[PDB]
Amino acid sequence: EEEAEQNLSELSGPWRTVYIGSTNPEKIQENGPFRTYFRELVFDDEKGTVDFYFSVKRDGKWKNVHVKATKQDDGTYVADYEGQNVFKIVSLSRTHLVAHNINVDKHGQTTELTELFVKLNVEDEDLEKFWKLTEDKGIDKKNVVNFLENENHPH
Amino acid sequence: QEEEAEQNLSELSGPWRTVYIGSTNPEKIQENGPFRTYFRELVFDDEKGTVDFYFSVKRDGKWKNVHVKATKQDDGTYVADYEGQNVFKIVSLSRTHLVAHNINVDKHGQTTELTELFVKLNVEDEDLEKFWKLTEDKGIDKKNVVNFLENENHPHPE
Ligand SMILES: Nc1cccc2cc3ccccc3cc12
Ligand SMILES: Nc1cccc2cc3ccccc3cc12
Repeated sequence: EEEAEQNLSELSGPWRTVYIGSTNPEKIQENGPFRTYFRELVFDDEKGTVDFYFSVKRDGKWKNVHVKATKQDDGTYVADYEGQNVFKIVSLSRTHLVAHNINVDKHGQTTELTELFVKLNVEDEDLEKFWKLTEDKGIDKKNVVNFLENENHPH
Repeated sequence: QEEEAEQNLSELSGPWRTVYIGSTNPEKIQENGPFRTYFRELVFDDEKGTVDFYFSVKRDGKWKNVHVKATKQDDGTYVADYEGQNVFKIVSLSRTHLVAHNINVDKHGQTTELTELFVKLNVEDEDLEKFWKLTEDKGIDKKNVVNFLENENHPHPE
């Protein structure tokens, strides 16, 4: 029985959107800028940043977007995306993230959003079991597809 | 022989995702292949001894949502019809992962063995409650909350 040492950087990896609520429904409706499907998050303790990778449909077309947020002394984060954003992590653990975001768009309109995100955790022992079974069946490693990275890098 | 196994898999039902799929015949999982399956949901029924698979596959340049029902055998394996006949076994299973072995025989008698690793997206009640309270605190109407786990309009992996 063992578990990796808890580190903020250990939280980095594939994350998925569960729910997003908005004070302004138009922001999360079809073609809304905040109807975001998360792919990956990267936390950097040293730099005090969080890199967001997500997908959003715009003009009937899916787009991959990257946003870097920077931490402030008070602990909140600021990011530039469809206006200015100040977001706050309300709850965070190895498997979930609950956040509150305040957005002020290019017209001075303020929208507040809430979101619940979950992390996809792949444990070492499970990967080992998969590879052993795969080698037992005489399957060459080049004949294995990584579906998770495909989902993390869509088009 | 061996003795019966107490089967309580019902609680493992929910959203699941494909991590890796291996195959003895690469054609079956290459792009446009029948087993290049992106899982979405699994539902286990301990009373009927079945498992419902819900996944997406791209065929001839078009995305398809597929539903397959598998039935458990006395042997402990499950059988299901999909692009031929399939007999699969759960080699390792927990609240977070599933490692399985599947044997498929297509319409031409060709045998293909596949291995797979799937992961569950677990949403805890404690975290859901935190989200709902926060959402209520900010005066957001339940109608103004979008569910991204079970949504029709989603990005394409390829
Ligand atoms: N700061 C941000 C930048 C880009 C997208 C965001 C999407 C969010 C969704 C729910 C809650 C907070 C969010 C913050 C975001
Ligand atoms: N029963 C099934 C139906 C449809 C696709 C499957 C893809 C699989 C991939 C690896 C291991 C087992 C699998 C079973 C499958």
